[PDB]
Amino acid sequence: SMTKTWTLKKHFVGYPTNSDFELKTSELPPLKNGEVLLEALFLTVDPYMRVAAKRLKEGDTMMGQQVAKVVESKNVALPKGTIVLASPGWTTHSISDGKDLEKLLTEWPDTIPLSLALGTVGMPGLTAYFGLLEICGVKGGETVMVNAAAGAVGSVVGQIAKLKGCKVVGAVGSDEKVAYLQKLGFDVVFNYKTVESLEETLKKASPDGYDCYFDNVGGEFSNTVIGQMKKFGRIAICGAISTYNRTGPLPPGPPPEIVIYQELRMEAFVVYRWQGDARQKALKDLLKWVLEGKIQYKEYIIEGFENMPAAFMGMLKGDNLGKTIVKA
Amino acid sequence: SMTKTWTLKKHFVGYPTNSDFELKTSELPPLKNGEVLLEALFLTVDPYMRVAAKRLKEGDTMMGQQVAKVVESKNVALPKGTIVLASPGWTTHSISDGKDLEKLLTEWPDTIPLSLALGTVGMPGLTAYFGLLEICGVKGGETVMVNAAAGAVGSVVGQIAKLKGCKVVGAVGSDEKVAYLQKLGFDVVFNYKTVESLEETLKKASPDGYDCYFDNVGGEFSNTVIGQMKKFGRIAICGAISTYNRTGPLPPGPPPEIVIYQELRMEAFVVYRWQGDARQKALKDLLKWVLEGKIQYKEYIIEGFENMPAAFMGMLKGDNLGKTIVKA
Ligand SMILES: [Cl-]
Ligand SMILES: [Cl-]
Ligand SMILES: [Cl-]
Ligand SMILES: [Cl-]
Ligand SMILES: [Cl-]
Ligand SMILES: [Cl-]
Ligand SMILES: [Cl-]
Ligand SMILES: [Cl-]
Ligand SMILES: [Cl-]
Ligand SMILES: [Cl-]
Repeated sequence: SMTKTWTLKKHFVGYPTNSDFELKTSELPPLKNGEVLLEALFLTVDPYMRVAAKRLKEGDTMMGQQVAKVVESKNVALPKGTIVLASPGWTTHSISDGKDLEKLLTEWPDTIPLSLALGTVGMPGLTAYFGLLEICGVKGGETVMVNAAAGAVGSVVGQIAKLKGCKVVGAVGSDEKVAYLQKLGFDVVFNYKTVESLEETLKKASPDGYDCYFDNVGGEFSNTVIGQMKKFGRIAICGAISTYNRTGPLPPGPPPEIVIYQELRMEAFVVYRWQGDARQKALKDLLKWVLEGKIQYKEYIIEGFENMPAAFMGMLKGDNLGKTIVKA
Repeated sequence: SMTKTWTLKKHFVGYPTNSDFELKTSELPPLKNGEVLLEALFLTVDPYMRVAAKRLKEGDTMMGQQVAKVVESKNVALPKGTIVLASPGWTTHSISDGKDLEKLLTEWPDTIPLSLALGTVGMPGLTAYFGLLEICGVKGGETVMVNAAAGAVGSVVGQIAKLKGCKVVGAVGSDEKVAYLQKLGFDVVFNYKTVESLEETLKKASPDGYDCYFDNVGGEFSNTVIGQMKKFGRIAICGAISTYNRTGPLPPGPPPEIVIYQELRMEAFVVYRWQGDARQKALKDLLKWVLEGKIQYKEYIIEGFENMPAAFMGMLKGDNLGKTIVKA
């Protein structure tokens, strides 16, 4: 029994590079009672991994989630054939004792792709859902600003806000991505890389200002948004992608007189806070809404486990339209 | 009747200097029916005036609150001799229609100075009260970080926090202020100017982190504190005084990966949000606590209305121990 695994050969300095990763082949032990051998079917790459990777030692396996098939079982809860979510990292095969795994929703249809369990009806959809519904606390009627809005979190956020009856303003890094989010029914979408002035564009997009800001990117982009927040505006801090790969100091912060005069609430959050019933209800909603056509999905599938570092690097550069997913 | 008024001659570049202010003498109109003539007894200077003054046109009067006596009345609610809070700016005499004024508390004793109405039992005490009890929402048993902690706002925050059963860690700018706050019963107090490393002082002062941070200073000081916040820690953003007089770009914002990881809540506030009964219950709670000795106060009184800019500059530059009042 053999496995292939991507390790961190070297801590990243700015953007990752091929030389910071190393593929190692390895013999997997035999199964003890209560254990299963899992075969990776679909592996995800996500922005957080740029950040989570600083917590690793050189030689450690890259963290990450997958959809795996149980190929060998000594666990009666999980027979051969069973499909599960698992986070053994960037690895083709892994041994699990059962207790770190998740079967899919019972009601899960054959008419949707299994890899949605890693996207829209998985962790990024849950991030959108809870960030928007619990942290921004949108009610309906509100004007929501969402950035990295063609990203896996962003695009779900906007689609949930539309079906709660909000105006949604979305910012995007490419013109393919602009067209895509207009198909999905966002009120105003623009390419931030091409606009002459973010300030003027955001002003023309909601002259009123923004009730809510779902922030994925941070930096000077967020400083500009903060200057057009309505009084008692709410900000959900989900990520700061524009900062993860920097080589210098952080940009200036939110201009503090504006934050104070406007009495803003900013609250940061991580998806994993919500477990139990709250989480299962959220998943079931994301499933409902997908099947009703209220949330549309798109995937960028890269064939082959050899191509994972490239998938990650591509996603980080903004090269891909859809959730990046490696088939394997 | 004449008045003297301090105007903004020139917009401040970094700190103010004397030449940015101009004293003018002006004749006042006779009173119409329902109006009163106010003579200033005590005027305040406050950090926010540095920020607010950026919104003035040159020639404009400096903004600010005072304790004033009604010396001429055509208003039956406000007979000669009545003491009021008023905000005509930095002027010795002004005219009111009476509807923008505030009489002192009914139960206001002779055994305290009138000028506490501009400080501890006034705007800065209210700032502390609501920032701490509503925004930080301290319940008791929590460790509170307060900066500019021997200032008008910070010293009250610390004393209310003590009396609600919190550990209080205060940062201060002089060793006289360190001494003073230790007499007031703060748990840890230090001089942020003398300490070798802020990071390490905060780490020894609360090994377990900070539940709440009442933030008056902002900038790099705050970035260091954020690195020490407990998970789900609460920041009340009240001011950012370290930035008001700063001549360059703003310093690096708070490090987003830590904010997100710790799921921090930051909320900005202005005192004038709380009005009506809530505001009155707070003024009565503050005055009660003063009489009981649970809140001590220190004033730095400066004689003469012509000394008001120097007073302001001395306040901004950390010159003084106690609330800066001009008699006036
Ligand atoms: Cl078993
Ligand atoms: Cl099988
Ligand atoms: Cl995007
Ligand atoms: Cl963007
Ligand atoms: Cl993605
Ligand atoms: Cl009258
Ligand atoms: Cl009189
Ligand atoms: Cl300080
Ligand atoms: Cl101080
Ligand atoms: Cl003061």
